[PDB]
Amino acid sequence: NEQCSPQQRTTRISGRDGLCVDVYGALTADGSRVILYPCGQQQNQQWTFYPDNTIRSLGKCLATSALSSGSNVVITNCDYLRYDDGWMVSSSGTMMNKSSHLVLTANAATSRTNLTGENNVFAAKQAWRIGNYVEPIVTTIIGLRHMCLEATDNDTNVWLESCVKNKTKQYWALYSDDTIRVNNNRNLCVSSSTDSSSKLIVIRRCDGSINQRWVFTPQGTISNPGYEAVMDVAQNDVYLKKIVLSSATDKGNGQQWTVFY
Amino acid sequence: NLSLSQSNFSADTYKSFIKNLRKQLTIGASYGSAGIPILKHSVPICERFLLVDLTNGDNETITLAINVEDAGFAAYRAADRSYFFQNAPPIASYVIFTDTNQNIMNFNNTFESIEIVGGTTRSETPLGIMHFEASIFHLFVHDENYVPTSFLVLIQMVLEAAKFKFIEQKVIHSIMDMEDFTPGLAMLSLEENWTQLSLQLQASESLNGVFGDSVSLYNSMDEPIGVDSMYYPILTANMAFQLYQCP
Ligand SMILES: *[C@@H]1O[C@H](CO)[C@@H](O[C@@H]2O[C@H](CO)[C@@H](O[C@@H]3O[C@H](CO)[C@@H](O)[C@H](O)[C@@H]3O[C@@H]3OC[C@@H](O)[C@H](O)[C@H]3O)[C@H](O)[C@H]2NC(C)=O)[C@H](O[C@@H]2O[C@@H](C)[C@@H](O)[C@@H](O)[C@@H]2O)[C@H]1NC(C)=O
Ligand SMILES: *[C@@H]1O[C@H](CO)[C@@H](O[C@@H]2O[C@H](CO)[C@@H](O)[C@H](O)[C@H]2NC(C)=O)[C@H](O)[C@H]1NC(C)=O
Ligand SMILES: CC(=O)N[C@@H]1[C@@H](O)[C@@H](O)[C@@H](CO)O[C@@H]1O
Ligand SMILES: *[C@@H]1O[C@H](CO)[C@@H](O)[C@H](O)[C@H]1NC(C)=O
Repeated sequence: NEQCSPQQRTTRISGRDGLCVDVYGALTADGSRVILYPCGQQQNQQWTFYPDNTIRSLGKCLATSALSSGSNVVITNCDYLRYDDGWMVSSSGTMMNKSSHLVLTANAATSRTNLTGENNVFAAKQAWRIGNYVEPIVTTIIGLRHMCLEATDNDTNVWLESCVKNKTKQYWALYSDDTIRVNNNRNLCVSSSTDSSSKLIVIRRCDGSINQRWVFTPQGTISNPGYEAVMDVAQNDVYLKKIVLSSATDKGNGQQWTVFY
Repeated sequence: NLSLSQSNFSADTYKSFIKNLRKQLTIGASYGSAGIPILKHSVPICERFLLVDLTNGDNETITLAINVEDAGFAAYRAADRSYFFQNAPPIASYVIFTDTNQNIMNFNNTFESIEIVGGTTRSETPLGIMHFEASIFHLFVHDENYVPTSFLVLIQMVLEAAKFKFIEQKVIHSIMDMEDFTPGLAMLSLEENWTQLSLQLQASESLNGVFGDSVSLYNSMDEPIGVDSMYYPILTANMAFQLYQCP
């Protein structure tokens, strides 16, 4: 089966706020930097993946420009990296330089932002959807007692309510930076607690933080990888109207969720 | 045998049955990067079937043989009778429903084959609590005119729901709202692409989670979403097991 071994694939890469990984001004010179830009069809936003662990646009290779955190990611001549073991991408969407462990990061949301190689802290600024379909995915999130997650208290809290197909606030936009955004206000993100005394999960203004990165795992959890925790229904009681971040456990069903799109 | 009966058909019971089915199917499964379990393969025929019992509104029961390599129905038993698809593994009749009157259904267990012979498609076939109950009856008596369409119901409500949480969920909404549905493009996309998505997931191992080819999955707005990589929650948090495809 030769389809077990695909030779290459050209795709896009989206991430923070649904912007795309883009070679600034389609410049081809070695060390020409990479930025967030609004997604389109241009060749400078087209990234070809190969078995050699290279990722390429404009015939040149995506790469970090320094061992230390904080320097730009760039395209450079692929012949420079012939002795390098290249890039690695986790299930979560963390794109990591295999050698240095630095990760593709966007230190601001704003278009034309320089992408840098930073230390992985599992922040939403560091999550990426490799794929041509860069749009947010609109859906309901269904958990304990077949109930839906709903944005409440003027989009500040979140908890389970009975699923109603019409209900506007039960819809969520799954962005390419692993954020889970309020559907009709996509500046707001689902957020683990910022107050140390609370485990309550809430809704806040999207900031690219660790609190705001969520991974829908195949085992049916919504994981916050940075905090090594998962979304849970407080006391397995939907009527408490509290969703909290907990250590993965198989005690109840409160940590199990389904995406319905 | 794992079981689902009409007398106790509730969202919770359905969800348990599907859950126990998945895990029963994934005993000794292999695992990739993606963490989606891959069904067993080159299994000895003696061990390749999982039996499941379905009991209808009358107190009457069928036992269905699921091929554990591909989560399809191979055959079923009603009382002292049993019925095999043409494309059941050729030795299957010597392993399952041994002590019964064995009949060959003159069609394959595939949707295409079932739809051609029954003259009726999935899109026009209702799914729901009472259809499932009736599909069990028609199989029990083996009303030839209703066998195909019955399989369309039951394959989808049992096996395809086990494959895809979306589909499971689609059946749960139906049980709770007490409303029948016919499968839209969303459901069909999944059913259509299970084997292809299995292949691309396993092939993507060597392209950093990127597929060799794209797969179009519809949402409930009929907008096609292209899945060309493992980084889509509508795949990763949906499809519960894969067909063995690649080493
Ligand atoms: C996103 O990336 C670009 C590309 O790196 C950033 O801009 C560059 O900014 C450098 C400062 O970080 C410029 O270097 C300067 O060059 C002058 C020449 O006289 C020199 O006097 C300065 O000391 C400085 O020196 C560098 O010194 C170290 C050397 O290794 C290096 O070769 C020198 O250049 C650099 O020219 C410029 N590169 C290009 C091609 O644009 C960009 O930084 C932002 O814009 C630049 C132009 C500058 O005005 C910065 O103040 C500003 O941050 C960065 N974008 C952001 C917003 O962070
Ligand atoms: C990943 O990071 C490593 C280390 O920062 C890079 O390896 C360096 O490559 C540069 C340019 O080719 C050389 O000048 C250095 O000597 C290398 N350093 C080490 C420690 O090997 C590597 O290029 C990066 N690769 C990618 C794909 O980003
Ligand atoms: C088509 C083309 O080259 N477009 C690029 C765009 O992708 C982005 O890099 C921009 C930066 O200001 O420069 C150009 O407009
Ligand atoms: C059934 O499938 C077999 C392969 O097992 C095949 O060669 C045949 O064409 C199919 N028959 C029908 C009626 O669809």
